[PDB]
Amino acid sequence: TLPPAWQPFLKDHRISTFKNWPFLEGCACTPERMAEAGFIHCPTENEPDLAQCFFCFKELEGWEPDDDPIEEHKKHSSGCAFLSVKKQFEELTLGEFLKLDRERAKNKIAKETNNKKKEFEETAKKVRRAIEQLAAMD
Amino acid sequence: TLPPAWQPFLKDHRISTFKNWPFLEGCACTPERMAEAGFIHCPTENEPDLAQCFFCFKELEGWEPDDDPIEEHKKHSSGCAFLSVKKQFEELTLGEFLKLDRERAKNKIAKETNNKKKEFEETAKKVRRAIEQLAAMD
Amino acid sequence: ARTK
Amino acid sequence: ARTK
Ligand SMILES: [Zn+2]
Ligand SMILES: [Zn+2]
Repeated sequence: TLPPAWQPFLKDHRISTFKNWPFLEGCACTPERMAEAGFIHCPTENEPDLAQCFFCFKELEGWEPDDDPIEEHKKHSSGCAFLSVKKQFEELTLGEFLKLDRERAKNKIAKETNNKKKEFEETAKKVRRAIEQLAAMD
Repeated sequence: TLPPAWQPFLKDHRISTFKNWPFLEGCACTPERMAEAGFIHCPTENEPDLAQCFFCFKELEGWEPDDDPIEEHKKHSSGCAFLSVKKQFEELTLGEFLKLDRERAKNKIAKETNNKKKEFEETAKKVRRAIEQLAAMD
Repeated sequence: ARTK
Repeated sequence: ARTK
């Protein structure tokens, strides 16, 4: 057992998340390929094919059989450092692993910051709309 | 913070154990040199200069100022894999680190096995001595 | 695929 | 040094 917070760096842990993934053999976006590209399966009732990059936390859905997970990851999150990792996990140096883990942590902060901004703006629009109606009154 | 069980692989953690080590600047066996060689300070009332290799668990005492910790470690525990580690911690690969950690674990089992054997033999000698006296009786 |  |  490696420390639970470091498990997502292991491709086999990532593959294990795809318990009910619908795209299997014959498709480009098989669980092996999705896990290779850095994705974990995060299904919901609303979004059963929802997948998240463990490293940059980009969330993608609406997968089709011909979707190449690497190509999709590159298209939607071109700055994700995981995409530049050419080595296998075991070949990473400790220094490299630690640097990747700090970059992942910065990414998680960035994702939370982004979700907080989005939530606030949803509210600010509704508020702004209401006040716009009042201002429109004599 | 790295997982507490992996801290002993860090030279600075090892240096920190030498709170009351008596051999400082001017000596060969300074805390820096002792930590470099793989030693942790494990003092007792009985043995205040007792030091243990974190990796092979060899225990050495009776240090003199001119003792070179590497040379002592080599003399007393020539098979310790730590002595063959040429890289810094951060330069180790994950695969290499994991292999070193499995070898350390084998070493810890080996040390416990050894201490159990020693304890048993202490008892077996006393018992054997007693029965030897009885056999010596008519 | 597309962003959620 | 010597073995404990
Ligand atoms: Zn990513
Ligand atoms: Zn040793």
